[PDB]
Amino acid sequence: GYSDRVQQITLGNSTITTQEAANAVVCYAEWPEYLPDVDASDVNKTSKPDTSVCRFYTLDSKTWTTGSKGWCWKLPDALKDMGVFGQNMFFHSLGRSGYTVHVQCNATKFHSGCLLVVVIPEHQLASHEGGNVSVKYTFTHPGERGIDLSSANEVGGPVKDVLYNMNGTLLGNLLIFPHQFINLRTNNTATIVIPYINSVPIDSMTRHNNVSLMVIPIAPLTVPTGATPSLPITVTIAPMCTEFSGIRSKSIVPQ
Amino acid sequence: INYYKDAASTSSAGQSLSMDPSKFTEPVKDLMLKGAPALN
Amino acid sequence: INYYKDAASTSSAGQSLSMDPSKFTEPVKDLMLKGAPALN
Amino acid sequence: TVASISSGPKHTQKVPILTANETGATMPVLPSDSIETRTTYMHFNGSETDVECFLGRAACVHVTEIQNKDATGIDNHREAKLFNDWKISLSSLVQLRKKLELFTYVRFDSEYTILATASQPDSANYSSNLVVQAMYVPPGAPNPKEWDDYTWQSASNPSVFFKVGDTSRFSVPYVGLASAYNCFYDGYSHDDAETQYGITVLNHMGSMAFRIVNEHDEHKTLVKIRVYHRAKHVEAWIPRAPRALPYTSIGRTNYPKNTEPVIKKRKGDIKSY
Amino acid sequence: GLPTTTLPGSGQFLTTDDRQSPSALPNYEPTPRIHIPGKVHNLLEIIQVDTLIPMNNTHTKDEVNSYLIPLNANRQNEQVFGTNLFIGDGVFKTTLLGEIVQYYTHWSGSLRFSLMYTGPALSSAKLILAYTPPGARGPQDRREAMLGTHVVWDIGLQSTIVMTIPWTSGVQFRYTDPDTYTSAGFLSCWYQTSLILPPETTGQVYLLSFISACPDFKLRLMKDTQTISQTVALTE
Amino acid sequence: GLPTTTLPGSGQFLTTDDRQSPSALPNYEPTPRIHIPGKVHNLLEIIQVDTLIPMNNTHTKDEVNSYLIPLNANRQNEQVFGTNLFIGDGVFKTTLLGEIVQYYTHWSGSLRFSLMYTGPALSSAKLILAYTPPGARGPQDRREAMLGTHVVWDIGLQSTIVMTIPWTSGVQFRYTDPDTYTSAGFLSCWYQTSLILPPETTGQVYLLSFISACPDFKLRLMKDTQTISQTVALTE
Amino acid sequence: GPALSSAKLILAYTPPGARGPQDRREAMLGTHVVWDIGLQSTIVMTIPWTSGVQFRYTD
Ligand SMILES: Cc1cc(CCCCCOc2ccc(C3=NCCO3)cc2)on1
Repeated sequence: GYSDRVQQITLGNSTITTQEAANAVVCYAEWPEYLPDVDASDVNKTSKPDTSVCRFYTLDSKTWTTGSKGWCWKLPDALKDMGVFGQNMFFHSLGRSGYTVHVQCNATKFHSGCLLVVVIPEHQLASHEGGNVSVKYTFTHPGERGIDLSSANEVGGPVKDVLYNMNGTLLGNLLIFPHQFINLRTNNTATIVIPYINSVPIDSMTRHNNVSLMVIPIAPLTVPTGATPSLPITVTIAPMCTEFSGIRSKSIVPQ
Repeated sequence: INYYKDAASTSSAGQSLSMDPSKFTEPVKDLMLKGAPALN
Repeated sequence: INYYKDAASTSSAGQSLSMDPSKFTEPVKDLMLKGAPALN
Repeated sequence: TVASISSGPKHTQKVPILTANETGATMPVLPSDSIETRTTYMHFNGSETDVECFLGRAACVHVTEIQNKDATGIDNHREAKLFNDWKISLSSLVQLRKKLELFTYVRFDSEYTILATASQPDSANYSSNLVVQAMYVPPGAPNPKEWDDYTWQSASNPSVFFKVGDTSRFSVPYVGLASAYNCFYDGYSHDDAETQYGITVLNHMGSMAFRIVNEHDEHKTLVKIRVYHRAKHVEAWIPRAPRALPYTSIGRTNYPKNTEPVIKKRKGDIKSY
Repeated sequence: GLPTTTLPGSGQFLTTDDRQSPSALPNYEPTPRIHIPGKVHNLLEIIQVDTLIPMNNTHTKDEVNSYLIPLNANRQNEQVFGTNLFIGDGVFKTTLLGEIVQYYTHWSGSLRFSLMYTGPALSSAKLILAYTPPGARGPQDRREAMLGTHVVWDIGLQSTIVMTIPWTSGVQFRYTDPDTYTSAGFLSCWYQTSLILPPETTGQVYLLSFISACPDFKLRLMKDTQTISQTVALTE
Repeated sequence: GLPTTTLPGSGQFLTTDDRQSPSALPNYEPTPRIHIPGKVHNLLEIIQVDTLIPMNNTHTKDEVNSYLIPLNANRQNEQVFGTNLFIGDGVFKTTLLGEIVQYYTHWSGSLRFSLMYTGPALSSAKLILAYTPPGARGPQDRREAMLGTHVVWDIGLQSTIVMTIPWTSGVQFRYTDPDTYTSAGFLSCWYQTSLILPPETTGQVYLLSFISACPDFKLRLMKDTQTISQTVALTE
Repeated sequence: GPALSSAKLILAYTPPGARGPQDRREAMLGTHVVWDIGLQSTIVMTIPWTSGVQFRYTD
C-alpha cells in the first residue's frame, strides 16, 4: 500500500509528511555524503553539529497569484539566519552541505496551475544593465526573502526576466537541471535532495552560493469560480551532512 | 609512442565509451519501472 | 634513444627525488628529539 | 547492437506510454512501445559526440596585433603596439565559448597554435624575416614595459620564438587552482559590498605577451597574431541550458537590453505546418 | 643522418588533427581531481533528457506563454496544433535537442514527443496525436490524420503521454538544417472526443509539450551552429 | 628515403623544451667530481630552514632594527604586532621563503612562524599568538584574536616558540602574488599577562621572529621574480 | 473538513526554556511535523520526553 504518493522525511527533530508527492529527485543521482580524506585539503578537523543543523527550516511563505513571475532563493544564503546553522556559517572560515528541499502548494480538484521547481548549480546571474555591469553582493544575497522575479529592476541588482533564467538561457531548457513540477491536478509538493557540488572540496559559505532553488509558475494559476484568486507556496529546506571548518572570529558581511 | 615526457603533451584522449544518461534522465529516488503506473 | 655519442648531448636529467633537508635544518652535533626539552 | 527489436500487436494492462512528467524523469520510451517494429541494428557508436571530440579541435580564441617600427621617441611602447599582451582568457571570442558553457566545470590540457602573418600597408621594399617572441607572463611576474626590457630575458618563464608566417605550437597542462575550471561562479572574491561578481575574479590566469625580436627596417610592418586553442584530455561536469541571447562581456552572463525575440514566430497559426 | 622526403601538406595547420606537442611547463603538477556529481561523457547522454518546446510560437516577443498549448472545452473533431518535423528549425530550434542537433550535420533516430496535461483534476479529455511520414501533406482533418502513426491519449491520473516518432526513412540519415529530400513528416493533434470542464470552472486549460531523443539516435559530422555569432571580440 | 610530413611548430625555439644536441667538443673529458659538503637537490629542501622576518618594517631606511619586535614591561591586554599573510609581499618578501615563493606562481602548505625571546633571564612574560583564517578581519583585540588558531606562549628556559599556520583553505592552491579570493588570513600577537622585568633592569626587550615552510608545502608553475631587474647589460 | 478541501498545518513542540512561540518562524525551530491533510485523516505528533530532571510534578 506504499504509494509513490505518500512520504515521510524525518531529519533531526523535524518531520514532514506529504500525502500527494510525485516521487523525489536526487540530483545527478547522488545523495549528500561527508568529505572524504582522499579529497581533503585543509588540515583542520571539521565540526559536524549533526542534528542541531540538519533539521528542516521553513522559510516565510510566498503568494502565487495570476500575475506571479517566479521566485529565486540561493543556498546557503536562504538559511544564513536559521538557528545554529546560521551561526556556524558566520563563525567558520569554510563549511560544506547538501540539502533536502521540500516545496509545498495545495489547492483543490477544481484549480489548475503548474510550477517548475528546479535546482541550478552555480547560477551566475546577469546584470539588467548589459555590458559588464556587475550584480552587487546584497542583490545576490536576498536571505530568506529570496528574489521576486516580478519585482522591479533595481540598480546593482540582477535582471528578473523569466524567459531567460536570469542569465541568457531559455526557460524551456531548465529541465536539463534536477527539477520536479507541482501540477495542482497531480502533485502538491516537490522534493529534491541536493548533494554538495563544487570544484573545491569545501568553500566559503558567504562569498559563494552553490545552488539557486527556483520556483516558477508555468501554467498560470486558475482558480474555480469566485474562488480567491491566489494560493500560498511554502519552501522548507534542511541542511544535510553539514560540516564546518576553520573556526574563528565571525564574519562581517556587507549590508 | 610518446616522444615527450609530460602527460599534457600527449594527443587527444580516446572515447569514453562510458555513456549513462540515467543520472540526467532518471534521477528519481524510488525507481520507476516502464509499464508500471507512474503514481501508485 | 641517444642519437649522439657524448654525454653532454643528452637531454635534461630526471628528478633527484633525493631530498634531505637535515643537512640544512638540523646540523646539530647532539641529536635533538622533538618533544624532548631543547636544553637539558 | 539492436536499434529496434521486432514487436507485434499489444492489448495489455501494462502501458509504458502513460507517465507522470511531474516526477522529473524522462522515461525511456521506444518506438516499439507504441507501434509494431521489425529488427534493425545501430551500425553506429556515438564516437563523434564524445566530449573529448566535441571540445577537441582548435578554435580561434584571440587575434591581436603588434608592429615593428622605430621606437625612437615612443613614450609608450605598449601603446604603440611595439609589443602587446593579452590577458589570457577563453571567453573573449564567442564560438568556442557557447560550446564550453554547455557544462559548469571543465578540466583539460590546452594545446595552443599561434599563427602570425605580416602586412605592409605603406608601399614597401624588402621585408626582412621577423621573429616573434611569445612569452607567458603569470600573475606576479615583472610585467614588461618596453619592447626590449630585462623581462624579455625570460630566464624562468616559458617563451617560444618562431617566424612570422610560420606557426608555433606547444601544450600547457591544466593550470587551474581548483579541481576544474569554473565555467560559472555565483560568488565574489570576498564579502565586500562593491567587489566584482562572476568568474573574472576566479580565472586569474595572468596574461600572454608578444613582441618582434627584430630591430626596425626602413618601412613599418604590421604583424597580426591569431591564437588557437584545442582542449585535450577533457572532463566536463553538470550540463546546463545552452546560451540563447548574445554575449556582452568576458565573464559575465549579461545579455544586451532590447535584444530580439530568440524564438522564431510562426507565419500562421498554432495549427500551421 | 637518416634520408627523408617531405610530402604535400608539410607545414599545414589543420584545426582537427591530433598530435603530440612539447609541454611549456615541464614538470608541473596539476591539482588533484576531487569527485563532482554530474559528469557528462557524450552529448548523446544529454539529448535524452526532455525539455519543453515553445510550440505556441504565435506571440510577438518571447514569452512564457509560447510554451503553453491551449485547449478549448466542448470543441469536437477539431485540431489542437500542427508543426513539421524540421528538428533544426522552427519550434524545435531552441530546445536542448534542437540546440545540439545544430552542432552536427546529419541525424538519424527516433524522437520522443510527450504532452503533460495541466487542467483541473475533475475535467477529462481524449486527444489523438498523429505522426505523418514524409510523402503526404500535413493532415487537414483527423480522418486524414488518423491514417498514419497515432496514439489516442485518455487524460487521467497519469498526467503525461509519450508519443514516439519512429524513424521512418528511405535514406538512413537526414540533414539537421531543413532539406526537402531529407524531410521527416508532420506532427498534428486533434480532439478525439473533447475537453470537458467540471462545474464552477472555466476558460482554457493548457498542455505542456516536451521533446527528447530515443536511445536510437545518431548525430554525425560536427559543424558550427547558426545559433550564435558576434561582431567584435568581447572584453572584460 | 622515408616519407615525412612536418607539423605546425616546426622550427620554433621553446625555452622550456628538453632535447638532445650535438656536442661542440667531441670527446672531451670533464674534471673528476670530488666530494663537497652541502649539495642541494630541491628548493623544497632549503625553504624549511628558518630565517628572520623584518617584522618591524616601520623604519625609513633598511636597518638591523626592523628585525627586532619590541616588548614593553607592564602593559596588559595590548597588541604586540600584526601582519597579513601574503607570503610573497610585505614583511615576508625578503625572507628566504618569501624570496623563493616568488619564483613560483602557486603555493599550498603549512607555514612555521616562531618567536625567540631575548629579554634578561630574570624577566617573565606570557604572550598569545593568533592565526585568523581567511574570512574575518585582522583581529582588533585579544578577545577577537583568541577565537581562532592561537598558542599561549610562556617565556621560559626554552627560548623559542614555534607556531604553525595550518593550511586552512577551500581552494587547494593560493597565488604567491597577493590575491583576494586566494588570501590566507592574518597573524597577530598580544600580551596574555604581561612582560615583567627584574629589578635593576630597564627598557624594551625584543623578540626575534623567523619563518620557514612545513614539510607539507608545495610550490608550482615557475615564473620570473619581481625581485630583480636591470637596465643595461653588466660588463667586467 | 469536506473531502474536496486541502490544508497543510505545522504542529510544534517547544521544549522548556524558551517562551511559547510567537510566529511560525519561531515555532518551526523546535520539534515540529508538517501535516498534509489527506486521505489519512489523523496525524500523530509525539512530544518526546525532553528533560534534565527525570521526573516532573503533575501539579
Ligand atoms: C576556463 C579557462 C581555461 C583557460 C586556459 C588556461 C591555459 C593556461 C595558461 O595558458 C598558457 C598560454 C600560453 C603559454 C605559453 N608559454 C610559452 C608561450 O606561451 C602558457 C600557458 O582559460 N580559461
